[PDB]
Amino acid sequence: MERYENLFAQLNDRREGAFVPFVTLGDPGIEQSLKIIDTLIDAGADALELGVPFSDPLADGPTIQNANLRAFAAGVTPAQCFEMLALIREKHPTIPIGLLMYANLVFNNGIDAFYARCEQVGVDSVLVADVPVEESAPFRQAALRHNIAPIFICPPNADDDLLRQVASYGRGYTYLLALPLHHLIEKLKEYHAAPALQGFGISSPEQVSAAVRAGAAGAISGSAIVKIIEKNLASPKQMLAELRSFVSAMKAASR
Amino acid sequence: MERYENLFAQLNDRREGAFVPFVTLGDPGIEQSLKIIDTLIDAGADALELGVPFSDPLADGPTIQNANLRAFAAGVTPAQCFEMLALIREKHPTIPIGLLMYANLVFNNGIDAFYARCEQVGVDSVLVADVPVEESAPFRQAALRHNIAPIFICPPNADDDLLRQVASYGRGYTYLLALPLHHLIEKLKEYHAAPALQGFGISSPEQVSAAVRAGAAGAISGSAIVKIIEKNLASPKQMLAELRSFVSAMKAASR
Amino acid sequence: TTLLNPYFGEFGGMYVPQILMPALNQLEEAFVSAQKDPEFQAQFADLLKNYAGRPTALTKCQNITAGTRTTLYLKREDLLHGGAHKTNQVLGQALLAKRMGKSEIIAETGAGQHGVASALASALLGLKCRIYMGAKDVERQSPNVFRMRLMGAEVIPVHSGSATLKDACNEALRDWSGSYETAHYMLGTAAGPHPYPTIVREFQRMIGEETKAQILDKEGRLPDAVIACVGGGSNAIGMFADFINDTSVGLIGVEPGGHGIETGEHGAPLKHGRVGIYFGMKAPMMQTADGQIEESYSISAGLDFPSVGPQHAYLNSIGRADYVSITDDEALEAFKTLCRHEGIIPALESSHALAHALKMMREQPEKEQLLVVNLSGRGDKDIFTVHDILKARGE
Amino acid sequence: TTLLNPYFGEFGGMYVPQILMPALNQLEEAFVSAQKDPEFQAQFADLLKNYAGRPTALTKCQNITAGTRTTLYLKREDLLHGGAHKTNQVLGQALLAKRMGKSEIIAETGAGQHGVASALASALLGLKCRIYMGAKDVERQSPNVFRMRLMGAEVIPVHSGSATLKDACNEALRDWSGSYETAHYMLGTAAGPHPYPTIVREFQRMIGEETKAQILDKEGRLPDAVIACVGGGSNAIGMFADFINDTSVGLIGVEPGGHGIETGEHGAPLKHGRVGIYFGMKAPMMQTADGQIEESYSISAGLDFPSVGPQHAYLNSIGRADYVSITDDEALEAFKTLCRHEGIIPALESSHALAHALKMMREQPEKEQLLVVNLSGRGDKDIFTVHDILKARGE
Repeated sequence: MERYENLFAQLNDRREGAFVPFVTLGDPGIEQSLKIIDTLIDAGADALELGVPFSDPLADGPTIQNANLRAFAAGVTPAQCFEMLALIREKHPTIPIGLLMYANLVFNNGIDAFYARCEQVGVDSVLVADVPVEESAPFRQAALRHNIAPIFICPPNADDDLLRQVASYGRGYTYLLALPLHHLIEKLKEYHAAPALQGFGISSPEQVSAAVRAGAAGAISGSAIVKIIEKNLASPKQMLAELRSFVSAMKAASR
Repeated sequence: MERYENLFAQLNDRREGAFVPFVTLGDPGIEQSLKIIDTLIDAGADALELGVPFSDPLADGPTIQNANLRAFAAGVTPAQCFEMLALIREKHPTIPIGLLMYANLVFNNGIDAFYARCEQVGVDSVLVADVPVEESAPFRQAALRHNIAPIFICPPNADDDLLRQVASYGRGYTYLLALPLHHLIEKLKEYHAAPALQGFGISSPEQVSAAVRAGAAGAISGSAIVKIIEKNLASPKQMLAELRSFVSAMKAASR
Repeated sequence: TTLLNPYFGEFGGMYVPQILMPALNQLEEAFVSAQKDPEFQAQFADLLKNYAGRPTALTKCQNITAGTRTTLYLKREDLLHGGAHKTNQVLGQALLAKRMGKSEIIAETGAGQHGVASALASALLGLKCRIYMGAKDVERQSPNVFRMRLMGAEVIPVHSGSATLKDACNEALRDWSGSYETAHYMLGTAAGPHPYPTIVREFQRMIGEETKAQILDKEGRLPDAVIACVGGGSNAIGMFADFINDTSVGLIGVEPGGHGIETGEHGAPLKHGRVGIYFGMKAPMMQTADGQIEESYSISAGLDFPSVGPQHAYLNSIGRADYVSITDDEALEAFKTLCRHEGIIPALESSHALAHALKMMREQPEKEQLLVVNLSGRGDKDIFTVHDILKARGE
Repeated sequence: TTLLNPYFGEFGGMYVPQILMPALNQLEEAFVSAQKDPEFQAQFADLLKNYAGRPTALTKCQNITAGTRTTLYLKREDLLHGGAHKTNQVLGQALLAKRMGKSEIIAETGAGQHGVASALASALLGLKCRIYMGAKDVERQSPNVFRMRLMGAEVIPVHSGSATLKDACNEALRDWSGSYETAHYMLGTAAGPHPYPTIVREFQRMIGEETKAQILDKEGRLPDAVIACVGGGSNAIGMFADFINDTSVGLIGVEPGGHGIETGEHGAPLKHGRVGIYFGMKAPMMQTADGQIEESYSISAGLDFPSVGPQHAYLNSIGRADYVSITDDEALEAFKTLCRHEGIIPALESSHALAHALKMMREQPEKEQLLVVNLSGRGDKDIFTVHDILKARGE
């Protein structure tokens, strides 16, 4: 989260929103994934959100479901993901890195040991997709004891009581997924929530500028990046070029 | 029945039992059946028992069941059977001819009209295999009004009350199918039954002599003749020669 | 000389070879004794209740009758153990056989349902069971044949004649004429020589007895009509018997019309047959002009009995009951209608009875009428048959 | 904040994406209201009695236990409409959905039995029903798929991931997170996020309630043990719930052992699994060492749930209930034994429970003991499966 604090202060000094791509670690192979991530960073991603492949992704659409299948096909395991994370951090010391996890991977070898391992490799935040705030106590407490920011999703069907808990329990940033956006953003500011990133279907440069103008501190591209991977599986060289052009367009749209 | 009375008087004057073969009319074809019957008579059959092919022979073993199938295959119908019977009688005026029928063929166009048609073609007796004495009234009454002898089967599981009804209701001969044979024969003689023919599994010259010696007036060969037909289907000339040798052996055994 | 009248008006009788008459008389006497014996009734009732699942439900079908003035109930014999009404009477006959000291059961079956019922009853009560079945029917019903063998029954295929029910039935009777000292012949419907039409009715009459009490409890009045499909006639006479003296209750039997009466391929002997003598009885039957017995046809193999029970012929002749026919296509539609709007998969046999009820409702939708259909069985057995026909129609 | 405790000791919980929590809370509240509402109970009881066939019989099995001191009864859920205990709770959930004003039903199914139950309940009550099913399971269960379509249900094949229950379940949850305003998700067993383990138990507890009253009437005492097979756990918890406070009554759950526990191909997570978080709950599950969810195996597809309901894990941990396993071969033999000596064809699922009872009887034949087995379903669905295996053995 300290990396996140630094990130947002610099971006505010430039009147600039954050652009955060999501990819699955190890998709479509370990070596090509590391190249993808380096490409996204060189093209101006401000931070990363990275998924660890899980067998039963109960909160994921089909695009990400297939991404997990490719990674499994390539032999990716949780242990391999953590080696990848140490390598990414060694090469990019200042970029915030957030994990998107499912609870069983966190719980499997001990909740506290998982967050200890995140702290060791230099991960900044963890979002557990199937732990609602009502069940989050042992997870966020382990996160804080190891200086990991716990990320919570603030859903569309959110109400005021959820808003206060998300604002009070989360750190780093608030994952924004009814109620007019603008209100949601000012309510969260009222409760002193971590900066809100819009994450619902951000796929064109125009939505990025709309989110920042609406009060959001930036935007998370939840699946548009994974599609470009899926489109160009047969030509890794073309995959990278399409990724570099998309990301640099999205990043331009946030200034 | 008058033919039967004459038959038995002559046979008693010669200390001789009757031998009565059974065949299905029209088996295996109309022309070959007429040849079979002429052969059985020339070889010394004293009387005939003839079956009319029926779809559901509920009281018949497999040998006769197949005989019916061949006749059906050859297009034999009840009407064709009656034409065959007029031809047989025209050629052999004195031999008693008995029909083995199933009730539905008798009932189909009127009970009285069936026995009228038997009288016209010169049939001497009718046994309806699935009419027990308890149900026989309309059948035997139509038989007597047209001078047809009604034949009843006296079964092995017979009792004294059945014996009196068979002795009182039957004419021509009594079809003999527990109780020691000898007794059965003397009880029937006591009640003045029509002469008893043994009909249960008569297949060797020795049983023929055993039946006559036991008191029976003769024997009916219920299926041994039909087997010889079934054995020699492919060689009609051999069929006839085997029939002539079997019948003349059986007939010799009755003197 | 019998204890009971073997005739219903002019229909019925005991038209069997003389050799079989001791067996029928011994059976009639045991039945009459058993009917008076409270111990027999309590054992029978206990098996029906604690093993077979009686009493069966009476289900109201609001969804089907919406927008008419018809109220429709289904008597749920599909919920009986074994999935059809046949179970009621095989349990009675198997108890009767034990009472007579018999230890073997002989039966015949076509579509296999009476084979299965005979085998489960023999397994329960410790009887040795042999079942005759037409070799053409054996091929077409490997499921039911396997069931019978799982339950310990010997299935004797018959390689004779037309290899259909007829050869087996005739082989079953022939077997019984030799073995009746130790074996009981378990006839599968309310037809045949006396006393079988009477016995099978009495061991099915709880269907109508429960229905009367259940309809009085739920509606406070007797139905305007009870409707049942008619093969040989056991489920219908089981439903009808307790209403016969309630002359305001219509009794409606439904025979298969096949592809249509005018086509010749159907199974409605009661209305398009001629009195004959077959299978031990005098009854309307389907026969050629010179008196050979014809096969009946129906999409439902269970309704393919070429005759009908003599009490039905009697009820028709005096006008106490009315008998109609329903075609294959009408029956399939009623099948689909029940699946879609009530969540009950009915036997294609029972679909004929339902189809006629739907016709009474749809032709006169403002007529107020309380109808009960005897849902004689469930249709899991018919799922493949219905599927192939629906595919061959692009559906 | 919930009205009811979502945990059984340490097991259970509500481990779902935040977006789904309004749906679960709205469901818990409607359930608690409905439980207090005499009108709801009378409608539920009326459907169970007049449509599904309750109460089911309690059948004594003298033939099976001859020559031992075991008395064995079968609670006959095979006689329920639909042929399995699943019917009880889909009728409750479908009534609950109407009470909430919902008009669409979402369900998932593997072997197809919960698909069929959901579809018949939706047809009866006028609900629109869509069912997610793994494309590999769709191929293997064309009978059940046809049944579902006959009853008006949309069967949505899932071409994702492993094409098994998991992709469908996950697709069903995803569907529900968008549609819960108009749609109710009809979970098929006593597992998942709260309040589903609690609701499914309460809509199955009539099984044990009837069993208690029926055994007291017939024997004058409570059983020594009640035995039920355990997939996700609904039929077992339905049998167990009313006996939990009768501490002299053993409670025995039977998990599939497959080819054998030592081989790795089984379905016994409760005894050979590890606590994890999946499908909205914390429970013992079958998982790899780094925490991916494994498929369970069993000759009975109906027992292939890779976890178990959290109340069972709780009952095991405190020693109130005991959980054992039974192999494929032990289950087939019990299948054959019931067919041959009682005339009842049991589901291969239920055969696991029967097999353990037969083992208790046979290992200690002079032990006096009163056993009840929950016969959770009938085995017509398994006839082909059993036949192919028996042929592949020369039998």
